[PDB]
Amino acid sequence: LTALNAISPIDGRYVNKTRALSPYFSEFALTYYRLMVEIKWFESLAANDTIPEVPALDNKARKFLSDLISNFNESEAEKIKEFEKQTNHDVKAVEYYLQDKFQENEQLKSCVAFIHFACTSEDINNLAYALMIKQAIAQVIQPTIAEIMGSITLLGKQHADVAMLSRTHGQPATPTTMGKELVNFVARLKRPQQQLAEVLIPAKFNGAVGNYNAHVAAYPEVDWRKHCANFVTSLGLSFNAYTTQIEPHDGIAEVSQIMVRINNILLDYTQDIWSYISLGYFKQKTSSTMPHKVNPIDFENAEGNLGLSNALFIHFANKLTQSRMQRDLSDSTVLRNLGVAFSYSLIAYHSVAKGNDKLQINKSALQKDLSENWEVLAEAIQTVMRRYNEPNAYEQLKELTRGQMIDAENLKKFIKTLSIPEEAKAELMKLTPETYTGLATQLVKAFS
Amino acid sequence: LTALNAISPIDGRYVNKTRALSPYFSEFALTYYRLMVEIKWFESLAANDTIPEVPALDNKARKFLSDLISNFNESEAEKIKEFEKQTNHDVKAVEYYLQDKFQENEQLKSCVAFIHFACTSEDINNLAYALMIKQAIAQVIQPTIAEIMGSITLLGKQHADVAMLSRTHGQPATPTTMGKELVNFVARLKRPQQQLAEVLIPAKFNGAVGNYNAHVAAYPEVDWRKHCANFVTSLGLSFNAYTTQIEPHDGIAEVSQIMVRINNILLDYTQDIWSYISLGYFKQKTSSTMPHKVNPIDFENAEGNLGLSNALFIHFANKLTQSRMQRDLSDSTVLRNLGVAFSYSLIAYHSVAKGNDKLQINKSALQKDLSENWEVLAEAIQTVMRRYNEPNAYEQLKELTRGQMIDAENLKKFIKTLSIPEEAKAELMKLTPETYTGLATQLVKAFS
Amino acid sequence: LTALNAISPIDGRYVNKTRALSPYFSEFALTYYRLMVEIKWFESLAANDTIPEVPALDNKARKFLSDLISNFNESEAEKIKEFEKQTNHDVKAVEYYLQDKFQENEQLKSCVAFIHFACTSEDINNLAYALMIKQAIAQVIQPTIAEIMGSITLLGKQHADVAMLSRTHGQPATPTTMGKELVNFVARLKRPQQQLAEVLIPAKFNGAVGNYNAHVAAYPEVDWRKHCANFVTSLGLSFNAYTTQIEPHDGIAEVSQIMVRINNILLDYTQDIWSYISLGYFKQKTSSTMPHKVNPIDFENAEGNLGLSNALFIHFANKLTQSRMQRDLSDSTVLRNLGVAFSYSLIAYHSVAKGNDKLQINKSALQKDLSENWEVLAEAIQTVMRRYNEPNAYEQLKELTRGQMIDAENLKKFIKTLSIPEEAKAELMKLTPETYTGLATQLVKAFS
Amino acid sequence: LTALNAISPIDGRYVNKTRALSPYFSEFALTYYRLMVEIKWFESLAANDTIPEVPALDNKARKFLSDLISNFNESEAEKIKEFEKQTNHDVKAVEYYLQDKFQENEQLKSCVAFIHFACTSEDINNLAYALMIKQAIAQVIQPTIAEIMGSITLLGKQHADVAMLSRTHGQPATPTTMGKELVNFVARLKRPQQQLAEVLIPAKFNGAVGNYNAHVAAYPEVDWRKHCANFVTSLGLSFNAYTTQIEPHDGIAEVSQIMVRINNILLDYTQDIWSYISLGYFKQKTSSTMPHKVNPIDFENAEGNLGLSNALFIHFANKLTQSRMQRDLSDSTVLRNLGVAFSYSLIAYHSVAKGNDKLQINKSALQKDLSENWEVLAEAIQTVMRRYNEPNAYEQLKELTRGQMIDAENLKKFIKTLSIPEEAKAELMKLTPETYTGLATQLVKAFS
Repeated sequence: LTALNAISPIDGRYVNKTRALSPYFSEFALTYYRLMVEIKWFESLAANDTIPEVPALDNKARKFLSDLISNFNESEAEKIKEFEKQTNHDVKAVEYYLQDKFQENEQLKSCVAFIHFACTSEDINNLAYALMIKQAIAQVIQPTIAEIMGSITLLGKQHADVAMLSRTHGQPATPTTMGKELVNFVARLKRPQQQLAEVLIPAKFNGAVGNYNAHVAAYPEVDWRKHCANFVTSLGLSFNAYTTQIEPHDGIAEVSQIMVRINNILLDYTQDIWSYISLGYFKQKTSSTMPHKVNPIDFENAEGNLGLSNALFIHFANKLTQSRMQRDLSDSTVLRNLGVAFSYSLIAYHSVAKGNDKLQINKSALQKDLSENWEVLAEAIQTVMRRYNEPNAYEQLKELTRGQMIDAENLKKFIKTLSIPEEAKAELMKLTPETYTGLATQLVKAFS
Repeated sequence: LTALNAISPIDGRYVNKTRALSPYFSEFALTYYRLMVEIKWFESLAANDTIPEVPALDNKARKFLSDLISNFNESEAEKIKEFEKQTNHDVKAVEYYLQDKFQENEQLKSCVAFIHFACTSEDINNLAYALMIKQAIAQVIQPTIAEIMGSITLLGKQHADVAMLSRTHGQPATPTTMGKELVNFVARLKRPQQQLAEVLIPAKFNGAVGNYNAHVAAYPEVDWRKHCANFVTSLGLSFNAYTTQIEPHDGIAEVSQIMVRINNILLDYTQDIWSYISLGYFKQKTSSTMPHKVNPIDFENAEGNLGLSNALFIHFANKLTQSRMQRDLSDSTVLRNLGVAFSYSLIAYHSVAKGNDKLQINKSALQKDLSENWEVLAEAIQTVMRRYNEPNAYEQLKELTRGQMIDAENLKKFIKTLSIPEEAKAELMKLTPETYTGLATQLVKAFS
Repeated sequence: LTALNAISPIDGRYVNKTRALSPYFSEFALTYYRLMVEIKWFESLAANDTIPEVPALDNKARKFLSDLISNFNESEAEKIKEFEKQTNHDVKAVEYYLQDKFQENEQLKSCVAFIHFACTSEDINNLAYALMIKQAIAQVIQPTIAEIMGSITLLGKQHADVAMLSRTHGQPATPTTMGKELVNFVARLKRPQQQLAEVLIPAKFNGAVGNYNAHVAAYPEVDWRKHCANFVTSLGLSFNAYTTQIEPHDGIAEVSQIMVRINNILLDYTQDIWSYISLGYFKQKTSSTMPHKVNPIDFENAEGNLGLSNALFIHFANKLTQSRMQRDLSDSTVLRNLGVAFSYSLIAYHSVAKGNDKLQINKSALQKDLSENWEVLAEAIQTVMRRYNEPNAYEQLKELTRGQMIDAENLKKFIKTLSIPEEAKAELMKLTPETYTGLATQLVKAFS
Repeated sequence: LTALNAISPIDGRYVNKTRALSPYFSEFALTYYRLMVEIKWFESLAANDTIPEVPALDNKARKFLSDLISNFNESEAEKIKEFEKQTNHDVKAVEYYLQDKFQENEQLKSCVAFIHFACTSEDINNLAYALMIKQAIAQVIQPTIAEIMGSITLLGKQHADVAMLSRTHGQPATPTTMGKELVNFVARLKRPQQQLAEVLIPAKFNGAVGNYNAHVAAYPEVDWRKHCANFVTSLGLSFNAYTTQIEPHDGIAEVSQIMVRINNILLDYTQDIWSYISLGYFKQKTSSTMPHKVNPIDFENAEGNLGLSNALFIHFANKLTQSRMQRDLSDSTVLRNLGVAFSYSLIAYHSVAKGNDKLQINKSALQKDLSENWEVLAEAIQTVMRRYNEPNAYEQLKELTRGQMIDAENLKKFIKTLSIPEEAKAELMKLTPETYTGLATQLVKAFS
C-alpha cells in the first residue's frame, strides 16, 4: 500500500491532512488501546484489597507494565498480530502477548491467570473505543473546531464596521455589516462546541452479558459494581451500569449528532462565503497591487467533505443503536469506521482555515451595491411614522416603492410630505443605506 | 375533508391518536401563537418606560387583550384568514385583525400604529414556532415518553428475578433475567429524556436582518437588545442575540436529534420484544385459563412509525440549518411539518404502551431454554480456575465444550478433575443455568 | 377534522393542492381498491373452467359486481368500516361486506364461500397498493412531471438566443444562453420520466407464505401459478412468482428512487432559478410598464417540499426492503404513507409551474454582465493559437489576463501581436462576449 | 502509510479484500484514466479529415501512444505528480507529461499544441470517472454479485425439498421449504443485477460550459457535436449532449440507487440467515461427526458493511445532482470516494460468500418445529370446506384453534365432523405439517 494506490482519499490524496487521527483510529491504535485497557484492568485487581490473590505491584512491576505502553510500536503490534493466528477473538491475542511479557518479570510471571480476569472481549473493546473517541476529540477534533471558530471570529472582528447590503430571498434587504454576518456563524458554533468538549464518553465493564456473572462466580465477596465503576471512571469515561454484552452506543450517537450540528453550520458558512466571493465582496489577499479574484476551491472542498462526514455520522447514530437481543456483531465492523467520519470533518476544517486566510474584503463592491438600493431604507421611514402614530405607514411606503425607482431625491421629497416633527424629518434625510446598519457593529464588538 | 379522504394517516387512520398535537401544530395553532406573540409584543412596549408613546395599559385594556387569546376560536381564525386576501404576508393578516379589535377599546383604539412595531414577519413566526415546540414537548411529548419509560420499568420490576438464557449473535449465552433486559432500555432512555425536558427552545426578536435597524431608526434611545432579550426570556425561551432574518434553527436540529436518539432506543425495544414473543417468552395476558400467543402487531406498528418519524427529524436537522445569506424562504414550508414528525413518534409511543399491556411472562418457555444449555456455565468454571491460578483455563473448557454435549453430569465430572479447593468444587457443582444470573436481579432492584 | 385543525399540511394548508391524490391514497381509496381486488379475484374463479364449483357469471351477475365498484361511495366505505368491529383483519371486513351484497343476487347468493377463496390478507393488500401506485403515477404524477418539463422547455425555447455570462465556481465563465441553461434541466428529466412511465408495478397472489398451499389443498388439479399470473397481469401489473407472505417491495424502492432522481433535478432547478432571480436575470412579468422584482417564493416552496418528499422516498426504499423471515408487519403502517411522499412532490410541481409563469427575461441585466467580462474570450484566442501550432498559448493568455483588466482594446492589441493568419486575427477581433455562445442556440433548437 | 496505520479499514484491516478496486479507484487509477482519455482525444483529432492540421498517425506513432498506456506505472504516475507543482489543474499536469513524451517521436514532436485541444479539465475528468465506474462494474462488481447470486441459488437448489415452518410476525405459519426461502432472495436480485450490467455510464465532451465555444472559435467548419458524440460512444459510454461544465451526475445517482437496491436485498438476506442460525436450522459444515453451531460472524460483517456502503451511495445520489449554476467544485472531492462505497459493498459480498460456505442444513431442528405446530394446517381444512360450499369455514377453525392445543388427533376428529365428501376427508387426514408445503419445491426446481 502506498498513498497512490489507496482506495480511500483519507489514506490517499489527503493522507497528510489526516495523519493526526491515525494514533486514535487505525488497527495500530485499536491494538494500543486494547493493550492499555488490559494492563490497567490487571492493575485495578492488584490495587484491590479484597482480591489478595493478585499481590500489590512493586516499583519494578509497575514500571514494567508502564513501559509496555510507552514502548509500544509497530514491531510489538506485529507480535500481537502473530497471536491472532491462534484465536477466535482479536482481543485474546493481546492476552497471549501479555502472558508472554509477564514471564520477563519475577512477580508478574506468577500472575498470568489474572490477565483478562472475568472479562469478555467486548469489555476490552468498548473501553478501547471509548478512549479512542475521548482522546481524538480532546487532542484533535475539539481544538481544530476551536481554531476554525477563532479564524471566523478574527474575520468578523476585522470587518465589524464594513457596511453591506443584506439579501433575503436573494434580493436587496436592510443592511448589515460583513463582520456581523461572519460572527453569526461563530455564535451558532458555541453551543455544540461546548457540548462536544463536555460529553463524557460512555463505557461499561461487566462481563459477557452485563451482569458480572463470572466475577461473582469466582469472587462473590468482592463489590464488583463498585470496582468496575471506579475502574472506568478513573479513565475519564462515563460508567454505564446497565448494558448487555455491548455498551448500547447511544453516546456514540450523541457525539455523532453534535458533529453533524457543527458540520451543518460550517456547511452553511462555506456556501455563504462562496456567494460573497461570487458577488465580489472578497478578492484574493496575496500585478502585486491590482485586484484579483479569489478562487473559492477551499470552501468547495470543505463543502464536499462536510457532507461525506455527515453521511457516516448520521448512519452511525441510526444503525449502532440497535443490536439484536444481548447483541449481534454487526456493529464491530462499523466501529472501525468512526475515524473515517472524523477524518472527513478534519479535512473540511483544514480547508475552511486555508480558504479563510485567502480572503481580503473588497469595499468598493459592497459600496456599489448599497448605493444602488436606497429602497432598503423604507422600513426606517415607516417605523418613524409609526412612532408619531401615522396610520397607513406600511401601505404608503409600498405605494411609493412600487411606483418609482427610489433614490436619495425621491426619498427626501417623500419625507418632507410626512406629518412628523421637523427634527424627525431631518434625521431621516441624513440616512443612507451604508449608514442604516442598526446595531450590527455594536453586536460584533460585544461578541466573544 | 373527512378522516376517510385524508391523504396522511396522521389526520386519517390515526386521527384519534394524534389530536393532542393539533393545538400545537396546525394552521389554527400557528394562527393562535402568532396572535399571542403580537399581543405580548405590544404589551412589552406598553410596559417600557422609555417608550412613553404607548401608555401603560389599564385594567380594562389588559383584560381585553387577555380575552383575545383565551376566547380565540375557529370563527376568529377564519376572520384572520379573511385578511390574508389583502396581504403578501400571513402574519400581516394578524396585524389587520388586531387593528380591527383595538377599535373596540377606548385606550387601544389610539395605539394601532404600535401593533407589529419595528417587527419583521419572521420575528413573529420564529417565536410562534418556538412556543409551539416548547409547549408540545412540555405538555404532550415529554410526558408520553415518561409514560413509556414507566411502562417498561414496571415490566422490568415485575420480572426482576425471572431467569433467562441470553443470546449473543443469536446463540445461547450467559444468563440474565427478563427484568434486567427490560430495565436496560429504560436506562438508555433516561439521558435523552432529561435532555428533551431541559432544552430551552431558541428564539430571536430583532427586525428584518437581525440588527434592530428599524427599532434604532425610530428609538435610538431605547435599549432594544435589553428589551427584546427580556421579552423573549419572559416567554420561557432561549434568547438568540445573533441571527439574520431567521433564527438559524440549530435548536430545532438539537431537539430533532434528541427525538431521533429516543426513537432509536424504542426501535431497538420493539424489535427485541418481537423476538421474545417469537421465542414464546411472552404470551397474551387477557380457553380463559389456556395459554395463547400474543400478536406483536402493536410493536410492529410502533417500529414502522418510529422510522417515519426519524426520516423527517433527520431531514429537519440537515436541511433547516442552511439558508442562503440573510435567509431563503425554503424553511417556511418545512416548519409546517414539525408536528408530522412528532405525530409519528406519538403514534409509536401509544402503540408501545398498548403492546406492553398485553404481555404476560411465559416461565416454562424460559426455563426449557436454560435447562437445554448447560454449556453457558463454562465461563464460571474457567474464572474459578483462574482464581486458583490454573494456567490454561480457557483452552481446557473449549476442549470440553467442543467435544461433548454438556449437561449437569459431564460438568460435575469435569469439575472433580480440577485442582481447586474442595469448597470451590462444591459451589460449582451447585450451579445451574437458571442460577447463573450474576447481579441481574440486584441491578433491577437498584434501578430507578 | 377541518383543514384548519389538520396536523399535516398535506390535508391542511395545502389541502386544495393535493386532492388529486385522495382517490389513490386515503383510507377510502384503500377500501375501494381492496373491494375491487376481491371482486376481480372472485370473477377470475368464475372464469376458470377447472373450477366448475363457481359457475360462469351471467349478464345480471357481471353487472351487479360491476355496479359495486362504480357505485362505491362514503356510505358504502362506512358500511365496510362497520364490519371491522368484528375482525382481526381489515381485509376480512371487505369479505363480510361482499357476503352481504351477494345475498341480493340469485346466482351470487350461492357462491359466498368462494369470496376470498384461498387468499391471505396480504394477497389483497399488495394488489390494492400496486394498483394505487400504478394509477396515481399514470393519472396524476407522470402527467404533472410532463407538464413541468413542458413549462421549462417553453422557457428554454423562448430564451434560446439570449446570451448570458456563465458562472463556474460562482465566477465569470465562457458564455451560454439562458435557454440552453434551462433546456439542460429538461434533458436530465427525460430518462427518469420515461423510466417512471415504464415501470410495471410488482404484485403477487399466492396465499399465506407464497406457495399456494391452501389453493393446492382444495384444488390440486388447478394450475394455480398460471391462474394467478394471468389474474395479476390482466390488471396491468408485474406478476411476482417468488415471494413470502409479502411482495418484497423492491419495486416500491425502484419507483421511490426514480422519484428521488426527478426531485433532485428539480431541486437543482429551483436553486438555479433563485440565483438567476438574485442576479436580476428575471423580473416579474405581470407602474404597469416599469420593471419590478419577481419574488422567488414559489421556487423556495418547491425546494422545501422536494426535500420532504425525498426524505420519505429514501426511507421507503431502505426500510420496506427488509422484513423478518416470512414477514413482519412493520411495513403495513409505512405503506399508508406512500401518498404523503407523492403529495410533497405534487405540491412542489405545482409551485414550480406557478413560479415559471411569473418569469420575464431581463435582457439589460444579462448584457451588463457580459460587457463587463471580456476576459471570458481568452480561451477562444488560445484555441485559435493552438490551431496554428503556437506553443505556450495557455501560459501567454494567463500572463495577459492576470496582469491587466481586459477589455476590447487590450484584446485587439494582444491579438495583433500574435503570429496567426491575418484572417484569423480579423475573426478574433470581431468576437465579443455576447457573441461567444458556441452552439448554445443550435442545441436549444435541436432539443426535443 | 502501512495497512496498520491506515485510518480507513478499506486500506487497512480489509486491504486484501479491496485490492481488486485499486486499479479503478485510487489516485493512480485516476491518473491512468486521465492519461488514456487525453491520448484517445488526440487520436480522435488525428482520425478526423476536417482537422488536417493534425496528420493521420503512422504505425510508429500509434504504437508510441499505445505504449504510453500499457507501460504506465508508479514511476510514470510520480512524473505526472511532479508537474502538478506548476499547475492550478491536476489534469494540466497530464498535458505537460504528454508534451514531454511527444518529443520522443518525430511525428508527435510537431503536434504538441493539439494535446488537450479545446478541452476543459472537466471534459477529461468526467470521461475518466465514467470509464472507472464502467470498468469497476464490468470487471469486479457485477461479476461478484453474480457469484453471490449463484452461491445462494446453489443453497436453494440443495434444500429445495427440505420442509420448514414459516414465521409471520415471528410466529408459526403455513410451511415452506428452506430452498424456496433462499431462492426468493435470488429472484429479487435478478432485476437490479441486470439493470447494473445494462446501464451505460453517462459522459460528456464539450468544453468549458457545454457549448463547444472554443472548438467553434478555432474550427467553425468541423461538426463538433458529431465528433464528440462518436468519441464518447467509441469508449462504450453514454454520450450526454446537454450539460454545463460538468456531466450532471444523474447516471451516478442511478447506479448508486441500483447498488442500494442490491445491498438492501442482501441486508435482508444476512438478517434472515442470522435468524435461521439462531433457530438452529443451520449448523457448521466442516468431534468430526458431532453437530456444532455455526458462528454467523460473516453475515454480521456483511450486514455492517452493506449499511456503510448505502450511507455513501445515498449521499452521492442526493448531493452530486445539484451544482450551482454552470457548476460549483464541491463534487470533485466527493467523486474521489466512489470507490469507497463500492469497497464496502465488495467486502460485504466476500463475507456473504464466505458465510454461505459454512452452512449445513440441520434437518432435525426443522422437523421438530413442524411437528409441534399442527395448527398451521387449519387453512387447508378451511379452504377444502369452502370448495364444498361450507358457510362459516374460517370462524369454525378459529373456534377450534383457540379452544384446544391442536395435534393430529383433534384434527382428525374435527375433519370427520365436517360435511364434505369422504375422499376429501381422507386426503385431509393424510396431511401433516411437513407435507403442507404447497408448490415450494416445484417453484425451486422451476427457478433459474
